[PDB]
Amino acid sequence: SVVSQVILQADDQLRYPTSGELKGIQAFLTTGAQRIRIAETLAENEKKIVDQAQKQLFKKHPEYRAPGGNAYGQRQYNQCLRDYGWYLRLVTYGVLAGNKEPIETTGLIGVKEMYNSLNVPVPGMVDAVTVLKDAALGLLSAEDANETAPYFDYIIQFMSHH
Amino acid sequence: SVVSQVILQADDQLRYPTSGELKGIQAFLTTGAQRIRIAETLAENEKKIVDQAQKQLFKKHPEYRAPGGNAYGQRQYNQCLRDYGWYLRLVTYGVLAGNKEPIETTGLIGVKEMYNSLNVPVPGMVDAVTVLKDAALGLLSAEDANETAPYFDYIIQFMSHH
Amino acid sequence: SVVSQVILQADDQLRYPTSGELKGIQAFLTTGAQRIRIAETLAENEKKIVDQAQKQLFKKHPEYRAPGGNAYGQRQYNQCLRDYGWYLRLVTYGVLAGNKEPIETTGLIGVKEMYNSLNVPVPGMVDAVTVLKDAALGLLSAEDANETAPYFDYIIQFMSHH
Amino acid sequence: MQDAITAVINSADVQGKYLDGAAMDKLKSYFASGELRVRAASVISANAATIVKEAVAKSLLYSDVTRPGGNMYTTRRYAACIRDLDYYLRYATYAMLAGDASILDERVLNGLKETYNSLGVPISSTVQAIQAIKEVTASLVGADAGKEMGVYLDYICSGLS
Amino acid sequence: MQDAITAVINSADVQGKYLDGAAMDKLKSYFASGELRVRAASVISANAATIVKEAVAKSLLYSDVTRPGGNMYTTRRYAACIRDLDYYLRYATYAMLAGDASILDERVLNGLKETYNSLGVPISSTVQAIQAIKEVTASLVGADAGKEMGVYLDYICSGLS
Amino acid sequence: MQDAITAVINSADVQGKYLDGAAMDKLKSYFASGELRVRAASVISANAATIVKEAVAKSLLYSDVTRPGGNMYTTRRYAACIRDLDYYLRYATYAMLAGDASILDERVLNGLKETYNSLGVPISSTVQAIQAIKEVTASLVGADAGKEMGVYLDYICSGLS
Ligand SMILES: *[C@H](C)[C@H]1/C(=C/c2[nH]c(/C=C3N=C(/C=C4\NC(=O)C(CC)=C4C)C(C)=C\3CCC(=O)O)c(CCC(=O)O)c2C)NC(=O)[C@@H]1C
Ligand SMILES: *[C@H](C)[C@H]1/C(=C/c2[nH]c(/C=C3N=C(/C=C4\NC(=O)C(CC)=C4C)C(C)=C\3CCC(=O)O)c(CCC(=O)O)c2C)NC(=O)[C@@H]1C
Ligand SMILES: *[C@H](C)[C@H]1/C(=C/c2[nH]c(/C=C3N=C(/C=C4\NC(=O)C(CC)=C4C)C(C)=C\3CCC(=O)O)c(CCC(=O)O)c2C)NC(=O)[C@@H]1C
Ligand SMILES: *[C@H](C)[C@H]1/C(=C/c2[nH]c(/C=C3N=C(/C=C4\NC(=O)C(CC)=C4C)C(C)=C\3CCC(=O)O)c(CCC(=O)O)c2C)NC(=O)[C@@H]1C
Ligand SMILES: *[C@H](C)[C@H]1/C(=C/c2[nH]c(/C=C3N=C(/C=C4\NC(=O)C(CC)=C4C)C(C)=C\3CCC(=O)O)c(CCC(=O)O)c2C)NC(=O)[C@@H]1C
Ligand SMILES: CCC1=C(C)/C(=C/C2=NC(=C\c3[nH]c(/C=C4\NC(=O)[C@H](C)[C@H]4CC)c(C)c3CCC(=O)O)/C(CCC(=O)O)=C2C)NC1=O
Repeated sequence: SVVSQVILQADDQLRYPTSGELKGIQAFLTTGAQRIRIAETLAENEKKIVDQAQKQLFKKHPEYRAPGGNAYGQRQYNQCLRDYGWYLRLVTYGVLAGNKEPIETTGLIGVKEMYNSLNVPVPGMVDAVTVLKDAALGLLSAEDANETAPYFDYIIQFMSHH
Repeated sequence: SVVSQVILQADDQLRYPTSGELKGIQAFLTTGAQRIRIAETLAENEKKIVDQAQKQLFKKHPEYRAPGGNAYGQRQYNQCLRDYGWYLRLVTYGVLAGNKEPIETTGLIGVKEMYNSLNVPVPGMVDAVTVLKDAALGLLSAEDANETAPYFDYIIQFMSHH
Repeated sequence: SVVSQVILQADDQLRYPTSGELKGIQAFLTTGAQRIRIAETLAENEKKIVDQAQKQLFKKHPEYRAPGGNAYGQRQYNQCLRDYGWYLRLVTYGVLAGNKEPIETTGLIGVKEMYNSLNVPVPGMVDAVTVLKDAALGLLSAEDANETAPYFDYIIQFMSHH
Repeated sequence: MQDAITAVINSADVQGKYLDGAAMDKLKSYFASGELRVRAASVISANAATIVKEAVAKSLLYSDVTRPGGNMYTTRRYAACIRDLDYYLRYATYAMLAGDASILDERVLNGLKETYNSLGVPISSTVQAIQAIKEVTASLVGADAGKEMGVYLDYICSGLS
Repeated sequence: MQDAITAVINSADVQGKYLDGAAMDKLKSYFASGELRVRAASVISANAATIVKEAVAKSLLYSDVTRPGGNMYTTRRYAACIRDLDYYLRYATYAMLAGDASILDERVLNGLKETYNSLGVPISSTVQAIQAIKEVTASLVGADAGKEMGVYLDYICSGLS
Repeated sequence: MQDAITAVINSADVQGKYLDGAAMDKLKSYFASGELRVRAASVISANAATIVKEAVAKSLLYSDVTRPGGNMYTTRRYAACIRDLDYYLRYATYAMLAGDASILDERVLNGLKETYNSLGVPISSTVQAIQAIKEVTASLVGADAGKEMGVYLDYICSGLS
């Protein structure tokens, strides 16, 4: 998390964390209750969030469920919904950690190589997480939505670039 | 051989062999019968070839078999004839492999350090392989002599240049 | 000693020692009797040398034996006298070796880190070895004092810098 | 590394011998197999990504290996596994082209088993995927080239076990 | 390395689960301990040299270890020993701040016992000095932070034994 | 590494002692041996290639070692062997000059046996060649210097066995 990041920087420089770095850690750790509230709200509403998201996704991309489409047929479509729930789960990890690290190490490094090997269109995944974001943020307060949006945005940007 | 050469370059570049490299391998492998004919002709005529060669060599360099000369006395002279047969054998390896690698790894890397340590004149070895070439090529067809000459030339050039 | 220094340079350059380096070794090894006489004279007079030195040291720096001073109290003062005898001993090693190496490896590398950790003033150590030099050289012939002075000077210079 | 020609030459050289009849027969066999090997190498190069993805679909997808607790879970590990399979196919193709397994000993298998054991990469599942690569490859390069590739893919598997 | 939050996340991730109540309770405990950990880290950073010199004075000075034949004899070895203690204090402080010992396994203890045994660095005396560091640290950061630091300094000692 | 003087100094230092009479007697012996050692070093340096050439002729030439199947067959291996002998002579001369074998432990023998056994370099034949080097060297530097060189060449041999 935020704490590990500071420690790795300090260790790199053979030093203790600075007063500034420690203040940053203190500030992060006082925001714990908010992050737990967000994580539990998204977890509790997973089925609803994924359902809203997939409905919007396949309205935009019906070809994904047409013959020759990557999500054609029940087993494949259900695996897409499975993936959806997994990225929602990774977002809750990111919110709790206060950075993108748990999202990146589990769901982003090598993600293009994986989905290419599966013939799942990566621009399709970009569109999928975009409407996942819409569905998830809609269940949070304005304040909590603002806190959560950059974790979705990080996934979207990663799958768009390089 | 030619094949391993291509593979090493491909591996160095983390890639499969190119269409061009594969064409080159194809062309090499269809020339096998000729290479085998050359190798067997030189093997069959080793005694004759070495005899013609040594006769010319020691006509040019009688001092090598005079007192104080490196090949003075029967045991030493016979070891020279032994070396002659070995270099003829390495040339047959080169012809079969389609490159200089089997000659270089067995008979050229360190060759100057070796013969210097033995007090055998390296310019004498240059002269020796030159007339070995003459004797060997004389027993081949014009086409096969042209195919074989570069393998002798490689030895001669190697022993000439530091 | 002087010998191992030559050998390390030769080994670094993959070569035998040069005629010049060998002449230097020869010259060093004929000066052995003098070095042994110096070493035995300093060893024999250790108590007298350290006593003269500590008297001058604490006349200059009485605050070291006042309350709050690093050498306040008998146990601490006696440990200073112990250190004094150790540096005299290292100087005899340097004289026998013909270079600073045995002094440096035992008593100088890390010396500032050590004495800082002990709250012993390093400028106090510079002053201490300065009057140790005075006391020791006073018991040698002019010739032997000139031979020995550089080993004290090396300690003094080391403790003054970095 | 050696190819099939250098291997036969070395066996002669270490005896100080010209190649005899049996040795020349080995060379003739390799020279005659040229068209077979070159065609298969071209086909595998052109289809390398497809061969790996089809092998993975047959042997690893929808199994415990790709679920949490399995060694292909996380996109980072999934991609690393694919990369390994890319390696095995490319190096097996080198060995097939060379008609000799030495490049496998020198550049693939060297310390590989210990590396996998330290990391927790499953040998059983890896060997299953390589075997799937063998069957997909055979479906494309034919029966005869398929047999040669099978020798070198099997060689890698034996080296892991 | 992981801190206490990433450790709980990883335990959930390898099961493919959202964090349950027990997991959230672990996070709550760590989040609440923030003031304690940050204050202690500031105090230790500001007093790091004093803590080490006082520990050394209590556990190693005037003993066989600093006399000829002992492993702290020579200024070079004395200084190397102090440097080790500086390391142990800094890394224990990292681990305390992280609420997790993984950085100790990864960056301190890895091959350390073998290194010391090859060099002749005494384990017993090293552990005594680290234990002295624990008690001096506790005298400065208080009882409660002292306990946390004690966990990670003890961890290093156990790793050496 | 240490030379003879540093070795005696270290034996005293680790006890916290000035050099006693017995220690000074060791130094006197080394100082007095200076002319012997320096002259021998000069002679060996000037004749290093000849010494190795003659030792090889006595111990290795015309034997199984230089024929196919032997470890000196191929010009590459022949030259590598000569290079080893150049090494042994040069480092033995260093050790003789230093009057101490430590440079041999540190820079010659360290991991050497394992290297040779991995490569298939024959220990028996190597030791025979080094012994030949000892006798050729003795014929040039005389009886007394020959004995000192013999100590350090024998030391290398013992370290390989
Ligand atoms: C749904 C929004 C999109 C979609 C997805 C879809 N995915 C698959 C198959 C797989 N997905 C994974 C995913 C992961 N493995 C991981 O370690 C992680 C990281 C946490 C993920 C996200 C895997 C491994 C598979 C393969 C099967 C298996 O689980 O072993 C499919 C199946 C069909 C296919 O492979 O093409 C689909 C349909 N498809 C869409 O259209 C959406 C944009
Ligand atoms: C003959 C054309 C020339 C000549 C040669 C000559 N050679 C030797 C002795 C040796 N030759 C070798 C050669 C090799 N060892 C190898 O591994 C290879 C590579 C395939 C070779 C070519 C060796 C090892 C010896 C030493 C003895 C031994 O076999 O152990 C001699 C003997 C006398 C001497 O050493 O000086 C001679 C005379 N001399 C000529 O004049 C020719 C130009
Ligand atoms: C006397 C001239 C000065 C002085 C010295 C003083 N030293 C100490 C304590 C220690 N000194 C050492 C020294 C060494 N350890 C080594 O390995 C070497 C190298 C040969 C040396 C020189 C050590 C280890 C100690 C610590 C105690 C121990 O021996 O374990 C003191 C004690 C008090 C203190 O530590 O502050 C003192 C007083 N003080 C002076 O004022 C002089 C300038
Ligand atoms: C895929 C079938 C399975 C799988 C594989 C997997 N492998 C690794 C990590 C490594 N794999 C290699 C393999 C090679 N490196 C080479 O240079 C070569 C040779 C030409 C090979 C064969 C290596 C060295 C590694 C470690 C270093 C690296 O990652 O580059 C992993 C990742 C393990 C991790 O957690 O880091 C995995 C997942 N795992 C499966 O479950 C498959 C059955
Ligand atoms: C002091 C309590 C004791 C002591 C220690 C001592 N240690 C060494 C040498 C080494 N110590 C380390 C330790 C680390 N290096 C690291 O990077 C880390 C981790 C973050 C650690 C813990 C290492 C690697 C060494 C060897 C390499 C080096 O010196 O840097 C010595 C010196 C041994 C020598 O003679 O060279 C000593 C003296 N010795 C004691 O007696 C103490 C009880
Ligand atoms: C200063 C220390 C030092 C030593 C001692 C040393 C020895 C040394 N000898 C080696 C090889 C070798 N050593 C020999 C030696 C011989 N084979 C024989 O049959 C003989 C009996 C013998 C000569 C007396 C051979 C043939 C090789 C090459 C092995 C090969 O690569 O096939 C190698 C392997 C790497 C290389 O070839 O450079 C080393 C490291 N290297 C060093 O840096």
